[PDB]
Amino acid sequence: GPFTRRQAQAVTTTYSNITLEDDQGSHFRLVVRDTEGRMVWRAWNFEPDAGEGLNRYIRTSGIRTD
Repeated sequence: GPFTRRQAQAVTTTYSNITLEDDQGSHFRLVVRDTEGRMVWRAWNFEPDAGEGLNRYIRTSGIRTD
């Protein structure tokens, strides 16, 4: 479902197309960008299943190795 500040870092360490913004402590959202860095999808942290939408972008491919 949702993630943590630590988890976020790990997913963004993996996918540099992700970005941690709107940081207010525990209130923040990850901005999924494309290869260029265009905003494709930004999802919060405290969302019951934030990972649901994020993983749909990821599709176990991501912009990592691609």
